[PDB]
Amino acid sequence: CGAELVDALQFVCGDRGFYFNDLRRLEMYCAP
Amino acid sequence: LVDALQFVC
Amino acid sequence: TLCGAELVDALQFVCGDRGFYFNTGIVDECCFRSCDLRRLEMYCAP
Amino acid sequence: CPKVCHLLEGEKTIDSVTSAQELRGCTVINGSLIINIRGGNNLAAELEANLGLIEEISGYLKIRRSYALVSLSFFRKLRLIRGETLEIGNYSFYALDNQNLRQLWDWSKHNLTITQGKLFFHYNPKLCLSEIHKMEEVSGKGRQENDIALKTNGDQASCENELLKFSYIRTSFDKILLRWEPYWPPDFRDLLGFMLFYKEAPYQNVTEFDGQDACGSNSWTVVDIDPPLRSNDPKSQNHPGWLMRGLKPWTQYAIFVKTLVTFSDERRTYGAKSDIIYVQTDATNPSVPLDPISVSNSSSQIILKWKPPSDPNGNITHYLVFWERQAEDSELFELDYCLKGLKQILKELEESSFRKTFEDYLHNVVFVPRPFEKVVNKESLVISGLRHFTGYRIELQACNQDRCSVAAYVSARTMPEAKADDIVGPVTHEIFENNVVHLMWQEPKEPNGLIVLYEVSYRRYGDEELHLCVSRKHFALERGCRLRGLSPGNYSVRIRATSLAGNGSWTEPTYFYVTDY
Amino acid sequence: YPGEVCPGMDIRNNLTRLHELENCSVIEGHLQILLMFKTRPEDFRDLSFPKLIMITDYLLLFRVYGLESLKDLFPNLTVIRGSRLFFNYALVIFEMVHLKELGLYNLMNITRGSVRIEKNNELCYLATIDWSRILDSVEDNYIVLNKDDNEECGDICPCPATVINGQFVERCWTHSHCQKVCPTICKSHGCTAEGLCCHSECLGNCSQPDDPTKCVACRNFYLDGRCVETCPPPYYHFQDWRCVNFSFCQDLHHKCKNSRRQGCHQYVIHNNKCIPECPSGYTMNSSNLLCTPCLGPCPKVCHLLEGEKTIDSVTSAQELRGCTVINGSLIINIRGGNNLAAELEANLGLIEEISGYLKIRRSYALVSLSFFRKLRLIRGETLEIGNYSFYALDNQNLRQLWDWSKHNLTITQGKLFFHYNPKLCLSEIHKMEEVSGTKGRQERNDIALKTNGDQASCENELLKFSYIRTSFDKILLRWEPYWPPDFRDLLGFMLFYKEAPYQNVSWTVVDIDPPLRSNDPKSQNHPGWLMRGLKPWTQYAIFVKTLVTFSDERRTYGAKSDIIYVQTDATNPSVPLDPISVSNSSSQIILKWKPPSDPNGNITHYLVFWERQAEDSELFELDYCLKGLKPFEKVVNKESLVISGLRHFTGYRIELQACNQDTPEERCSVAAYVSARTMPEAKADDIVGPVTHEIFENNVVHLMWQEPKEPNGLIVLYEVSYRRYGDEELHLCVSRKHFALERGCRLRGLSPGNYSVRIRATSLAGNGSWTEPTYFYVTDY
Repeated sequence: CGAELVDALQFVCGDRGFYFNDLRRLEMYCAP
Repeated sequence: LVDALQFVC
Repeated sequence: TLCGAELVDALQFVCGDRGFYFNTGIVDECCFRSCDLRRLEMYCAP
Repeated sequence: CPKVCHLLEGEKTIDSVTSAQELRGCTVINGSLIINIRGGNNLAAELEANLGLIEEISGYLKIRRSYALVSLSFFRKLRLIRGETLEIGNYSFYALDNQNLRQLWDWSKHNLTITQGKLFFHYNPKLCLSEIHKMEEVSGKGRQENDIALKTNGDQASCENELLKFSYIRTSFDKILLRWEPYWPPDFRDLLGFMLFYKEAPYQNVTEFDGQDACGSNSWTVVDIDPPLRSNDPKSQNHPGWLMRGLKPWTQYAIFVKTLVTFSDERRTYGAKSDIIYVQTDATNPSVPLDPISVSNSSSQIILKWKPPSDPNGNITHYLVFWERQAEDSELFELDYCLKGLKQILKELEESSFRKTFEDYLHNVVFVPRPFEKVVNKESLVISGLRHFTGYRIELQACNQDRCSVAAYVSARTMPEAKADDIVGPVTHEIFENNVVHLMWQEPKEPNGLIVLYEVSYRRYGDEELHLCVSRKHFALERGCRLRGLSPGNYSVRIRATSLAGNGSWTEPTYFYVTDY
Repeated sequence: YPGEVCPGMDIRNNLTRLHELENCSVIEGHLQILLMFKTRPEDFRDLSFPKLIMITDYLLLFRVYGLESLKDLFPNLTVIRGSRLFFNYALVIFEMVHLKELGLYNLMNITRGSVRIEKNNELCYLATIDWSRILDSVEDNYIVLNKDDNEECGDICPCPATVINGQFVERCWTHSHCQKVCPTICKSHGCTAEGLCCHSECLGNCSQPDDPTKCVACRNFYLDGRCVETCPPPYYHFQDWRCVNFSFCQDLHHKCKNSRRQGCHQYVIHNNKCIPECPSGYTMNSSNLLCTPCLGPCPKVCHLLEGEKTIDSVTSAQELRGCTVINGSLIINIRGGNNLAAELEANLGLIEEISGYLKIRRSYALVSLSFFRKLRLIRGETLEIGNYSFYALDNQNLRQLWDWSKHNLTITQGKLFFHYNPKLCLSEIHKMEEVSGTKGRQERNDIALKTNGDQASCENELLKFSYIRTSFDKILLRWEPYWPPDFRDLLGFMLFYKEAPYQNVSWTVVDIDPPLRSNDPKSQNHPGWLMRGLKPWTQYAIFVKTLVTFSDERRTYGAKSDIIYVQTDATNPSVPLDPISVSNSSSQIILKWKPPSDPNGNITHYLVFWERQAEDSELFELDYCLKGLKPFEKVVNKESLVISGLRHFTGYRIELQACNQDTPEERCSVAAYVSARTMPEAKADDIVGPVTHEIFENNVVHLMWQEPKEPNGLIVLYEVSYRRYGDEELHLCVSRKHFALERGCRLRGLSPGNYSVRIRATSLAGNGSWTEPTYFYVTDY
């Protein structure tokens, strides 16, 4: 959570784990 | 059931 | 077929810059059952 | 297992788990059944555990006022009802007021035949019409007159639904990513959200209602998901989904998604559910090996036993073991032991309906028209090639792919050989004129661990026997042992060796004389 | 009000039409500003209407792009009267895309209606508004789906803070303006800048205090720059806010009478009012335009177009105000749970007949149909599909239809329909059947016998508990036998019990079989029940309830009993909690505990005992010079005790009890024992006097010193220190056994010369004082 959120977003977001400028809540939260 | 029998009686 | 914010968005798209008319309703015609662009135009001002 | 067990009067009511206990083991019931389960905990599981083995029933079956029942699956083995007694109107199967019955029997697989009596389902507010129609299919035209109040059976239930298809399934050792195609009712505002259910299911015999009670004890895990951000065309919108977390590796899971909508009299819609999908998480590192035990069946062979990690995280194969030597930590080659001293949902539905109502009203108003070993499938291993007394260390470690576990340690030491301590030959001695006698004995080159001292014993002719300690340092320094100040007379001397493990054999007696002055 | 009165406006598309409000000071109607899509903030930046102070009906904003706040559009808006509402709302802010804060920093009163601010995705400064100082009924508001509910609105408040729902937070409209709170004395009529109350006839802001001609918004009625509670005789009330002369009302009537192109009202005079129509029972005159009583019955018939009207809000109800006969059909379809019973009574109270049918569908909030205060006859000239004149499809909270004891309602034609009414008891429906005169025909869907009233207690008869018996863990109950008119209809009783810490009460349902039948009812056996596992001296709430078959032929309703509070019998309490004792002094100790975890009744007192304990026997026999060896009291209402008059450094034992009763056969808890040692005293172990010595010829010196009379527990050993003249110092340990054996200490092998010796004592607590120096000599050989 909050950093394991980062790990999970590395999982989910595929190969584009860019960060900080639910499933989908992280989806338009990570994609370049 | 000793108290139960007391209640019965 | 057109309900909620979609209804007003479609109305703005169709009327464009003609505006909306000034003076059973629209949702019984375009949300409760389907409506064509023929009906959607009547709500735009001349 | 009783097969012809009877009941008093041919009828019996069941209220709690205690009443149903009378039929435990009775494969065939020679008496009519009435079920009246209303409350409790783990009622479905208990009820199955007590009556699940029933196969045939003599008499007629009734279900009344069964608030607590959600499925009739606890008649797991029920196959036949003869229906001799029937009912008023000659009925065999009978159900009323089951305010929570949902399933009846899982009719995709289960089979049930009744010889006498028709079917009777009324006032079941949550029983879909598919289940009763399936009842009619295989209940046997020749027996039913249908006697179904089509307005009362499942009037609160969704009789017709669509099927959500998953469009993207991706797995980790502990989490699962699910995406499914979007479903939009004709009025998209009716979709309140999605409901996702999941449970660990090592077997594919999982239904939607197994192990469920009206009071609770649900076997599934409930997750609520908000509806997607609706956008024009599939080119712009994204599939709704969820990120399962907190799972266990190498574990099969049963998942299915259900759609939550607001009931409306106009434009009636019910939603969709997804078929049960079985997804297995990936395999990870296999915990840690359990309980190593070591004993040696020979001075050079040691036998090790252990146990597979409690959490295998995958079928376990290719066990890995190392051995290493553990020499003495010094301080023993210098110790002199001869010295002294040393040794409510309705509110939500209403409130959504209120938002929709105000929006519709506003729209209507405004818009106007115009070394190592590899162990395989054994929990034991015997080692070899170790010294007679040297201790060794073994770290065994469980593995999975050839991805393997952490580690585990265990120590051992082999039993010695007394021959390694034994001395050979007599004591070679020299005699000097100053009453000094020097004694030699064979040094064990390879003792059991280490020789700590030598026991030298000599006795004068006709007198007692004296003893002396010769440490390893003393043996290295004096090169043997010199007896000084001995009384005049004849002596016989024997020498024994002492090691870490024990003692060797005594040397042969040696005779010497001490001069008298 | 220094400005013109405008007749209420709709403004769409272009902002050019916004200029018709330029001179306006009161809007006599609604103000709608909506559907401006091409607008930008550069257009609204220089647009202001400071002269508007009052809106009579309501204000609606809907999709006006490019508007960021209203703090410039309506700087001085004060009162929204709310005579006519927009779906029971007097201020609607809906889907304003670019709005940031409201900014109506002069708004003081919304006299009627609620507020709805919804779907404003960039709107903040909402939680910083105390709506209780504007609307009297804030429970009917609807402020959702905004930026406040999504992210963390940055409400940087600039402003008397206020407490709402137990939270103290600041109040502000914008970042530069905040709410104008007024003293509680200045209630509902505003206050000056400095807090002085205004006149009771003024509303909102005012110029000078206590002045009837120096306020902006004017309570009650306004006339010639003054507020009047009632208009003077020459004038008549108009639009519930202003007084107009006869010329005004007559001119309005004449203007309306010349044409009917769109539709207006033939404004008419009544008892000091200028109303649109003559009320029921009156007819219009010819010349002076005054309502006069009729020569006979004059109902106010309200003809509904389309043949039927759905009532879902206060606006729909207001459309029927004053009508006595409805020439159509009414559907009551109120959603949202807002409890509009008051407005429904106000507007639909005078309805007397309904020509068609009456239908109540999905009325979640509705409690009872009593708001039809004068509904006397549902004629049923137009029936709902299925030949129904009364219809009830889904009423979650309907618990009553009318008060049939003093209400009379007849139905000329049609049947009745009742379905899915969980809280509507069947007895009420059957009474409606009897009263309405439907007997003679039949209702095919009269009642869904199990979907009506199955969430409400429909029992009517009363039953009495025969007797009650109490015990420390068990309670026995018996009650009178209930007997329905048909014996076979009985299905037993249900008993409920729950913990009752209060007297104004989750329940555990207990099913009981029907009582045993007997040939003689006088010989019938009374049913009863017994209970187990009850906490002692604890109160619970009990009752019983029957169950009978809902045979429509007899429609028996069962019975119910009362609710009673019964307390269990007290028993022995548990052990006292945290028993500790600390010797606060050498002769004082303090005992502290807490009440037992299970009082098992009212705690009365505590029993405390203490006594002296002898010291260990091993202390009198072990050698320590070797290496490696060394009356009662009852406490009431207190959880601490102090005991004085003790001996220092003496082992003591303290016993503490907890008793829940004193007089009737004392009932105390288990025995708790604690042992402690008091603090010592320094002077206890001190030695007195010097050391007496003797000298022998063999260089042996005997030393004798006084043992302490009252040591701290016991003296264990002594330390002897001696030093030769000009030499170092030597120490020696003398045990108690050695001291008793040698009657002191003997030094042997001392070197010749002069010596000085001092001796110190050692006790169980510490070391005492040293002895006086003693000199002795050792002979030289």
